[PDB]
Amino acid sequence: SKGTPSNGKKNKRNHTTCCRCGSVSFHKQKGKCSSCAYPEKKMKKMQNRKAMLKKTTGTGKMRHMKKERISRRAGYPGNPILKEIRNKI
Amino acid sequence: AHKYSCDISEATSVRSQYNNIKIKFKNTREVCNIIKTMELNKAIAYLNDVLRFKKCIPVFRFAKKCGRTPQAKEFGTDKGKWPVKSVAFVKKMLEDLLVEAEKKGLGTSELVIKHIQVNQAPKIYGRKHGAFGRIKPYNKSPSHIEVIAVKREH
Amino acid sequence: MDIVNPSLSKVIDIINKGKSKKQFKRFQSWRVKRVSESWRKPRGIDNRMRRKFGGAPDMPGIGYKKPNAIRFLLPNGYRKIMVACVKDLEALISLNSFYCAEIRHAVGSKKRIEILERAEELGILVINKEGKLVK
Amino acid sequence: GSIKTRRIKVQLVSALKKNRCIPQWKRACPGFKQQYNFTKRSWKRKTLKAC
Amino acid sequence: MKFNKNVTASRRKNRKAHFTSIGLERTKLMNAPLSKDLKEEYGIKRIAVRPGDMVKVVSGEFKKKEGVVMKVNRHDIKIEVEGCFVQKEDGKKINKGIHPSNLRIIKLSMEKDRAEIINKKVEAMKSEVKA
RNA sequence: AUACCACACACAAGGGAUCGUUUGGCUCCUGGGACGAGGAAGGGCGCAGCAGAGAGCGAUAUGUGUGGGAGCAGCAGCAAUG
RNA sequence: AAAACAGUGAAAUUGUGUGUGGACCCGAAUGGAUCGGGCCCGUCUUGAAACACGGACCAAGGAGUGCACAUACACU
RNA sequence: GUACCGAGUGAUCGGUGGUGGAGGUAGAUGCAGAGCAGAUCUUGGUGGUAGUAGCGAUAAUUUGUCUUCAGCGGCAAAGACU
Ligand SMILES: [Zn+2]
Repeated sequence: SKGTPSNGKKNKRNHTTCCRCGSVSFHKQKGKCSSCAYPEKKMKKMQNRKAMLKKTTGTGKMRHMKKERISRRAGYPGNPILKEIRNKI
Repeated sequence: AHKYSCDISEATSVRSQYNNIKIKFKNTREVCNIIKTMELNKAIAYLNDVLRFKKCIPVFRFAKKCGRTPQAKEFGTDKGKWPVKSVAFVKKMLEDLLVEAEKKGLGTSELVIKHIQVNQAPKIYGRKHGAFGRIKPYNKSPSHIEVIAVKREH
Repeated sequence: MDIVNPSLSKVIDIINKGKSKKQFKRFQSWRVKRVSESWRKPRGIDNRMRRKFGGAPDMPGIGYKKPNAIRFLLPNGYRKIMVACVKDLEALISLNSFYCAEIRHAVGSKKRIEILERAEELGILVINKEGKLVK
Repeated sequence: GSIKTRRIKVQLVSALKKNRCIPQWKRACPGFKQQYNFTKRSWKRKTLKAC
Repeated sequence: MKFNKNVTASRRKNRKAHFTSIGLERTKLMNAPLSKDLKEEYGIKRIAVRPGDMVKVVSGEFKKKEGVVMKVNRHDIKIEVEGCFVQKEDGKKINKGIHPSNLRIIKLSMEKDRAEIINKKVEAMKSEVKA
C-alpha cells in the first residue's frame, strides 16, 4: 500500500553537495544542479524577487569591493616604496 | 521570605513551606483536608495506619467513580482510598515540626494543626503518540504546601 | 462632615429621600462576564427588552430626568467647582451662596495647606478638607 | 557506513566540532547576555543532509 | 539657535553617538573641572581624570569627601575613589563608582606623559588666541 | 448539605493585559552611483592562553609607516622599550 | 517563526478563611417560612423558545477609506 | 491598578483609603489607522468532562545477597524460551 509500508523502501539519494553553491541540490544522474544550473556558464533564473534577493551582492562579505572603495577615496596611492613609477606614469 | 496565607504569632507556633514538590495536586488536598484541626501526635499515628492499609483517606471533592470501603465509616461516608506517595511526604513534613517544637522550647504535646493549604504549581509538559498520526498531551501536575501548628491554650 | 447650605436647611432631607436609586444595567450582563454593566440600547429583531414585554427590565429615557432646580445638587445642598490653585478660589467670591470647592486629586500636601488657609479667610466651603492631610 | 568519500568526511568532522555548549567562563563576563547555544543538535532529532 | 544643517538635533541620533563612542571620543567623556588655584598653575580648565590624582566629590552620598583615584571604568562610565564604599551582609566592602562630572580635581598625578599632554593643549590655545 | 454546587469579600497561587520607556522600523528630501583573467560576486575550510555561535582576519591568520596617547570588561598574565 | 525592561502586574481559572443561597434577572418586603412577573441571545424570514444555523471561557487585534471628474446644498 | 462613597435619563465623570515609583491635565480649535459579544473570526492563555478513559499481542518467572538509597540495577542458584 501507498502510505506507511512504501516509506520503508526509500533508501537511495539522488542529490549531493554542489561545488559552485553549497546547496545539496546536484542531481547525479541528470548531471545538473537544481539551485544554480552548474555546469552551465551563467547562473539559473531565480523564480521570484523575494528568493533572488537572498543571494545578491552584499549578502556575503564583499571583501574585494570594500577595499576598492577605500583605495578610490585615498586617490589610488599605491605602495610607497614605488612612488617614482606611479609619478612617471 | 514567604508570605504565609494567614496571621498567627511567631511565639507559640511552628511553620514550614515547600515549592514545586512532584506529588500530585488532587491527591494531596484530600490528604490535607482530613488532618486539619487534629493534634500532631494523633496525625502522625493515623498516617502510619494508612501506609499499612489498616485505615483510609476519605474523599469528598475529587471523588467521582471512586471505590466503596468499610474503613470510610469512621468519617460517615462510603468512599475512600490509599494514596501512599502523598502520605509518605506529608508524614515526613509533620515529623520535622516536632523536632522544631522540641528545639524551640515548646512541649512535644498540646500542638494542634491550625492551618494547612495546598496550591497548584505550573505544569511540566509531555507527549504521547496516538492513532492516525496524531500527538496528544501527557503533562504532570505538581504542588506547593504550607503548615502552621500552635500550642493549645487549654 | 455634617454641614448644610443655609438656604435649604429645612428642606434638604425631603430632597435627599426623594432621589431615585434605579440602575440601568445592560441586558444579559448577568449572563456572560464579557459584557460589561454599561448601558447600550438593544437592537435585535427578536429582543424582548426592545419590544417592551412585561417582565423585562425598563429602558432609560427623558421621563426620568430630575427637575431643573434640584439637578446637580450634592447632599449638603451645594453645587461643586474644581480647583487646583490659590487663584481659582478668587472666582468663587461672588458665588459662595450656592457653590463649594473640591481640590483636584493630584495637588500635593505642601500646596493644599496654602489653599486651605485662603479658603478660611475668604469664607469658602471645601469638601475634601481632610483629604490626604490627616497625618 | 564504513565507505566514505573525502567530501563527506570533512562535513562530518566540521559538524562534530561545532556541537558544543557555551564555555563556563564566558558566563562571568560583564557584557555577555546569551543563556544557551541554540545551534546545538542531537542525532535523534535532526538530519545533517551529508547523505 | 543652530544654523549649520550638517549637525543633527535628533534625540535618537545624539543618544546613539554617545553610547557607541570609541577611541579619543571616549576619552572626552572622562573630563572633570579643575579647582580655582590649578587654573592659575596651568592654562587648562578641564582634563581627563587618571589614577593617582586627588579629587573632591561635590554631589551624591559621598559629598565633601576627598581621596585618590583608584580605577577608571571606560565601558560603564565611572571612577572609583579611595574610601568610598558600601558594606554587604557579609561585612565585605565594595567600591561604588562615581560619574566623572560629579568630581573636581585638587592635585594632578604627573606620572608618565601628563606633562606633554598639558603642553600640547596650552600651545593649541595660544596659536589661535594671539592671532 | 457537616463536607457537594454557586456567588460576594480578604489573603496566597496562575497568567501576562494596562500605564510609564525605546542605540529599531517607515515616509519625504539631498548626495552618490565606486566590480571581474592584476581571478569578481557567491560558497567551503582554518586562525584566540582558557573560545560553541556571531564579528574580525588568511599559514605574515593584531606585520610596516604616519597622527595621536592609558589602559587591555571575567581569571591569569601584559603595557611610556607604547 | 518566537523572544524588550531581572518595572507595574488586570481578567479567565485554583486553594484557604468568613458570610449568603440552591440556575439567574426585574418589582416589593420580613425576626422568619417568600409573594407577583419573566422561555436564549445574535441572524435570514409572512412567521423563532424552537426538533433552523453560529456561540465552552477571558484578554488584546478586528470592517464605508484615499484620489480624479461632473453635481445639489451650507458657509466666505 | 483595586476596594468603597457621591454626581448624571444615559454614553460617562469626580473624590477617599491601601499598592505603585515618574510623569499628568482643564478650556477653545486642527488632523484621524477614533468606541465590539458574535464573523465554523486572528493570536496567546485557561476550564468542565476527570484522578476518569486508558497504560498488559509476543517466551515467564522465583529465591537469596550486596549496592542503590531504594533501579525485578548487579552477582550467585533454580525454572523457561528463540
Ligand atoms: Zn549549485
